[PDB]
Amino acid sequence: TQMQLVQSGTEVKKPGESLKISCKGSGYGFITYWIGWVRQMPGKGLEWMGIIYPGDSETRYSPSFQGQVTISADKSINTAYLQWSSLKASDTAIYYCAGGSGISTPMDVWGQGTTVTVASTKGPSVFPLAPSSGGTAALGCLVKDYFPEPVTVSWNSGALTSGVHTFPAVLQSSGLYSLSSVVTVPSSSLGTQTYICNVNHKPSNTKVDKKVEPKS
Amino acid sequence: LCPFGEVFNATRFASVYAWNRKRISNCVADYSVLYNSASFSTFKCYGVSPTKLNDLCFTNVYADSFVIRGDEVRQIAPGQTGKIADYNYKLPDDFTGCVIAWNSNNLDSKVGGNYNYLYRLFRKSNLKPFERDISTEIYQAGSTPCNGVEGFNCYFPLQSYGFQPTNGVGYQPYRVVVLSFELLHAPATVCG
Amino acid sequence: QVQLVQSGAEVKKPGASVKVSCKASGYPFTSYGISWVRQAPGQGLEWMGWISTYNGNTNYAQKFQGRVTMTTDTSTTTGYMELRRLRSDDTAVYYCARDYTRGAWFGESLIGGFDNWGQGTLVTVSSASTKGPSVFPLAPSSKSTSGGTAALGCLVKDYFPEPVTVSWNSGALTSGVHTFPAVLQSSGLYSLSSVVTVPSSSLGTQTYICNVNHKPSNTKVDKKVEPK
Amino acid sequence: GKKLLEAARAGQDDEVRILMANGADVNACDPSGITPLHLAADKGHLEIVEVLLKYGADVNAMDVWGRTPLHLAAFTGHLEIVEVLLKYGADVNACDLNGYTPLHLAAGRGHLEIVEVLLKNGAGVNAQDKFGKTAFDISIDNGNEDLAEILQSSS
Amino acid sequence: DIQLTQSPDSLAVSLGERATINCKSSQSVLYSSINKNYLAWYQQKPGQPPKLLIYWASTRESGVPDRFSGSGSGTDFTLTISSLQAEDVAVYYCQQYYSTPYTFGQGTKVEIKRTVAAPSVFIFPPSDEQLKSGTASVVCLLNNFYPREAKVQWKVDNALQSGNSQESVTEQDSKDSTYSLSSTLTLSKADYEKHKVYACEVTHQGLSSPVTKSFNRGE
Amino acid sequence: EIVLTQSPGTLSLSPGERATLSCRASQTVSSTSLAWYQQKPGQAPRLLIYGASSRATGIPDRFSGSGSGTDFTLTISRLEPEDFAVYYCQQHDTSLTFGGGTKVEIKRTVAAPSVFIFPPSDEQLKSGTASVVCLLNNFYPREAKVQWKVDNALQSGNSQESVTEQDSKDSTYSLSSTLTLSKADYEKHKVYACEVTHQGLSSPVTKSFNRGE
Ligand SMILES: *[C@@H]1O[C@H](CO)[C@@H](O[C@@H]2O[C@H](CO)[C@@H](O[C@@H]3O[C@H](CO)[C@@H](O)[C@H](O)[C@@H]3O)[C@H](O)[C@H]2NC(C)=O)[C@H](O)[C@H]1NC(C)=O
Repeated sequence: TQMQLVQSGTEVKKPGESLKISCKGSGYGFITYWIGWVRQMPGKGLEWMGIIYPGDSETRYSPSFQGQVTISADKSINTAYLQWSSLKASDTAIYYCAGGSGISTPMDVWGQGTTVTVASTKGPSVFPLAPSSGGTAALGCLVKDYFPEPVTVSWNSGALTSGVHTFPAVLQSSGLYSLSSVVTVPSSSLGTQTYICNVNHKPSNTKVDKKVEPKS
Repeated sequence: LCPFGEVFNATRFASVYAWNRKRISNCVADYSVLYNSASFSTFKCYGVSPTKLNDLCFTNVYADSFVIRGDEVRQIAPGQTGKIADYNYKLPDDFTGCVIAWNSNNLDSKVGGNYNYLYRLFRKSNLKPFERDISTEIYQAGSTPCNGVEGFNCYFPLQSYGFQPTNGVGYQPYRVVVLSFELLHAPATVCG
Repeated sequence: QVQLVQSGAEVKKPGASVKVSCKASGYPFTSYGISWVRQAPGQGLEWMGWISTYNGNTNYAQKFQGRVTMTTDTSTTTGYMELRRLRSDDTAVYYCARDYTRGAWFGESLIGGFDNWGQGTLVTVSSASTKGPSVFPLAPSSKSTSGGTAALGCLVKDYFPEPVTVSWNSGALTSGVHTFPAVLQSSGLYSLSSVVTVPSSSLGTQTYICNVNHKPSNTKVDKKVEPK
Repeated sequence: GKKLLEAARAGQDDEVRILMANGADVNACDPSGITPLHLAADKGHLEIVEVLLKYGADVNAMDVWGRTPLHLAAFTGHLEIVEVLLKYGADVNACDLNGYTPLHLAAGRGHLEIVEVLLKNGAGVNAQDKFGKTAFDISIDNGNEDLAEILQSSS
Repeated sequence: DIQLTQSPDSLAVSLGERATINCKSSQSVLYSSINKNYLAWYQQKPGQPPKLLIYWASTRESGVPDRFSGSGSGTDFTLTISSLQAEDVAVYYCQQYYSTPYTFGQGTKVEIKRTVAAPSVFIFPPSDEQLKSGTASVVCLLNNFYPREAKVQWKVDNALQSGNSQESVTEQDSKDSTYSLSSTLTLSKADYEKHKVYACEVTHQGLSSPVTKSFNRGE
Repeated sequence: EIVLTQSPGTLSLSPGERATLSCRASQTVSSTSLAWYQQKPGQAPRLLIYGASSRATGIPDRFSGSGSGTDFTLTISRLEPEDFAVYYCQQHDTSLTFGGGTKVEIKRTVAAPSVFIFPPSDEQLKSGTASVVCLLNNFYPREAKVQWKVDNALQSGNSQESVTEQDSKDSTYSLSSTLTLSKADYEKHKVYACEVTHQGLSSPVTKSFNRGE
């Protein structure tokens, strides 16, 4: 397309400090583009916080966000920035910078967005599950106590890509994260080959492989 | 097909109190020159985007231009108040137009002050949107009957600007042209 | 990349009138004005006129109100100029060009000017009539330089009009050739000569020939060179 | 806080007292940028002037034309407001865009005491009009020559 | 500020038919001179930034086919999708831009509809090192069901528990729109050792009666 | 209106240098209503600089313009052996007036002309006229002086001078000076002398001939 919008990468902080995020545009005719910012809670809709112009730094704010978020622009590298003075526990969400030519215009072009959270670090652990009496039996492994997201799960290094279901990670009571992955397999090949759950964690940069057999 | 060069690439621009009307229609108008001229510093547009108006087409491409001190180029916006914004040229509300401005310090200034561009300073009332008032008669401040003489309460309304090559970064005079795209329900709607 | 084309050179008699044309292509002919500019041979240019292309209202020069008429046609995208009351002193070159100084819609000064020109057109007028050339040899004299060179030339006089196609041994000689610009004289006729210098060894060892063809009078002449 | 301007114009001291005790502005302005001291000097309500300057009103304020309260107060011919403004420390050589010095209005309206009271603290006689003229020629122009010799001798 | 609303929040329609969504405003959004509505219709698949579908409430953005349409006037409008594809599952949003600021709707969820499916339920206790860590996590797993609605309950030696089961649901399945759900129960090592028989009970339209799977600890 | 003279009329410079043409008027003028045009020999004019600072389509970057008030300057920066032409500064602030043109020429060393003088044969006897010629070759620069003397007497209104343009291979010229007269006046005067004085000549060179020789 004729306009390219890019943003910063994913990055999270402890509460209390500030926050620096940026949005850049590139292409032909960018000088007629306003930059607006949109927020999404996990599992909810969109909200508007602010809009700005790159050249003369004209700002407009949402009725419910003045003072907590700072909007800035810089015409030299021709980008826009968002500042957070203080961080709360309720500021863990996915944010989009988006472009619209003029005021009262459709918000057509978008970036990819970046997410922010608050928690305390820990590496995961993985446990197996295999049933016993048939027809088809369901194998799986679960993983507990990891943060941030995500963990790449794998089935025989991707050799089996049917009947796979990885459960979308959901936070538990104490705020940590748990996940589980399962497949169904015919009861014929139960004791012929091994089943292995592979899990890779970038934040902990850890590779774990778990061996699954039925219980004697 | 519309002579956008004459309105944009002209030589003599009149002062703000003598702003120049430029009515324009009966063409096919190309906006790609306005898209990426790489020289306008304050391309700002309200209501209607210029990237997408190519499809639609009406009459009433009423557009005008002048030259103005740099700082107050922000003051030309609907619902915005100011000295020249209120007092020489004021947009209506519910805007649909498109403002363009750019720097011309390199040519429209001469050392020692180019005293050619003037602007009104006061007026009893406040003007209606999109109306022009030109008048050089004196202002009578108080209870003294003043006919044609200048005195302690008789003051010249029009005042001259000061333009210097080494003026402040906003003190150079910018050129401003604003377009205004509207429509009317009457037939014979020439497109563009 | 736009194309401008003009007609050919013309010859007239005093008291007549001359019409010329300019054809434009490769751009919207209804968006720019036409400019006509002349130049006398060996002298600087001088502005004939400018003409719009939509309203028909134009702007002539101050000094040429009662002699020139300007017309444009949008159908063929052409511009014609008719010059009346021509005198023998008006022999010159003309040029048509696209204007960027007076806007073709409302007529105000802008930035820029005559961007693309034509190929130029040549106009002549005189009381004389077409006449064949008068050829004349100039072989080196009896005192031709021994320790040096000699000069060979063929001279043409009373030829009407310009040009003359002159060659020496049908293009055999290509280096050291000088053809001279046409120069008027009190009789009002034409004069010209062509010269090459040769070493003293070529004096009596080879004979040379000047061929001259004058297409307007379609006259072909050939003359040998005899040392004396 | 536009009430104080019309209150000072009307010369109702109780209303200005209660309003400014309630938190009225000390520099409330109209679109023309006029000051309450200007109105008080125009109407010659000395009590309002002294009350307002007690809290520190804009003694060197200027309007759109740059008019200063000393200029208007000299124009009307009020004897004590000008000198209290002077003793507070307002500018005496102040000139608007038209370049009118207080001595110029003083000579124009034929009021003499203001001339000397300005001269007491160092009023300047180097005023330059369109022709660069000073107060001497205007003083002789006003039809009262008895002013002119005083500025001639007060130098 | 102008307020919006959408209906339905979620929808169930088979493949290859018409689907509808209705968006109502709080005040008039018509602009005086230009007689075109200042509304916008957006599509957003999971893990994707939004892609504009309809602008000016009646005009189609480049790059999408005709099978989407929008109509309405005043303060009520409706977007209709005809002859849907399996790819057409996403979240659709209505938002106006009449003046600063703009307010979106709550959201719309589309979902393909088909026959009821027989689900599968399994129960698992954890392994020894999990117990030696200090925690015990017992899992009920329920799979490949349709419709989504299926109650899940626990039972500790034929006795109830409160605030112990965490429920997780997956998204739409590409094969036959059958989903998977998990219920996880965490407890202390001793408390796990404090009881013998754990039972899991499930309720679903695919079952004539709730189905319970129970097992005794260590056997 | 406005007078305009560039000056000097000849700006002969050696190749590989900088050229700074100066254009001047009498009254003041806008900085946005003047242009610079180029004219190759035997070729149509072209646009070079407009607006006194900008450039047109496909213009080499060696060309620039500056100036203000009543004085303007065109800078060529790099002089190539293609850029030799007649240049014109033109105004359009009030009406429009063109300049006087300027000629840029290739410098070289001094030149020694060679001279050949020839009287007519009986091919002019067949007519009622007579015409003698003097020819000079390889001189430098355009200025020169030639003269005639019929029995040590110069006559006016009977001679014509012709010069060619700059030579493409050596950059020099050849001049012809022809004297015409009635045939009757040819044979009643005996001595005819053709003389030449020029800076390229150390001394004035004279050749005298007779009717019979
Ligand atoms: C007013 O004057 C300016 C100054 O020249 C004009 O701008 C010129 O507009 C033309 C439009 O075609 C530009 O040509 C384009 O150039 C680019 C880059 O070389 C090329 O990729 C395109 O295909 C096209 O040929 C030209 O560059 C541009 N010149 C400058 C200095 O910006 C303008 O058109 C005039 N009129 C108006 C209404 O502004």
